[PDB]
Amino acid sequence: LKIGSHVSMSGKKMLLAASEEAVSYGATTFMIYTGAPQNTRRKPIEELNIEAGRKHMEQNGIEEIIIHAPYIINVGNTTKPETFQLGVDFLRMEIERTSALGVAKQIVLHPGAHVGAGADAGIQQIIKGLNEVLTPDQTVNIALETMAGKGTECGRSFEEIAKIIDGVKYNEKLSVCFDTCHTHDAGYDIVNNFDGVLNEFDKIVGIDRLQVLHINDSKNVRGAGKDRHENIGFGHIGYKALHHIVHHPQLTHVPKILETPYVGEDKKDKKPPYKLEIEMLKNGTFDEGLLEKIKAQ
Ligand SMILES: [Zn+2]
Ligand SMILES: [Zn+2]
Ligand SMILES: [Zn+2]
Repeated sequence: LKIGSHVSMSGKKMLLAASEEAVSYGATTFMIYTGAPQNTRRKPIEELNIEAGRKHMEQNGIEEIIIHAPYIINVGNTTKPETFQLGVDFLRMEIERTSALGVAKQIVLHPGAHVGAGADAGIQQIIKGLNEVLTPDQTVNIALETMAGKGTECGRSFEEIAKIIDGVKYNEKLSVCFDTCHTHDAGYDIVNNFDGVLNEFDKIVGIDRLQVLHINDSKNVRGAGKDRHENIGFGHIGYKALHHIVHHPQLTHVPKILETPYVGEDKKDKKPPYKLEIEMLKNGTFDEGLLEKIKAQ
């Protein structure tokens, strides 16, 4: 059960900090941004303390980790040539960083937002951006994230993902990241028919491309397109369904990353749920009082 969470690189520990945090949640994998998620803005490869972080991951059994590219990257942009160009450039640097970790195979990327050009146009730009980024001999894939359909996001259906993959010439370097919150919010019934939804994914996109799993419950109903994550089992997806995904027989080798919200109503401040959530999902039974246990620790 390859399972972990979003963690942080603090600097100057950087990578060592990510790995300690993950270890402290009892995590077997984890996910990092290379930098702040909301900007671009990055320390050189030399300052990521990779040797030390890799040493601590060996010692505590972590073999693979995930990278998520910052979410301001929009290679779907058609009106500001420099935003498109900025995304190509950064992805090129990001592949270099990630490569420079030894042991991240994947960079999660929000495909893009068409921001008024409509999906077709946005998707053609993403193909174009990707075709400018990718090399046939790069050693890390880009994992296109399943999007919730919020605002003008492209990647909101499997058909949109597949369309992007078919567009790019080095598509062997493309994977996908299946986020449970997003797919639910985008209207797929992963609650009483995840097996069906997986089959569809396999037909449209192909299950071998499903290389990252984001395990989030959701604050909103199916189809809401709101991308508001919730703690495991306390949302609209619920424990049975999330548990089923986590332990799915076809997904044993794929790393599961919780991106669930920290806990602490409402003037504090503000505790990570990952340790307890992970163990609850291992235990196979819903802990009605998990939120109150998360608050003390
Ligand atoms: Zn994401
Ligand atoms: Zn996600
Ligand atoms: Zn989300």
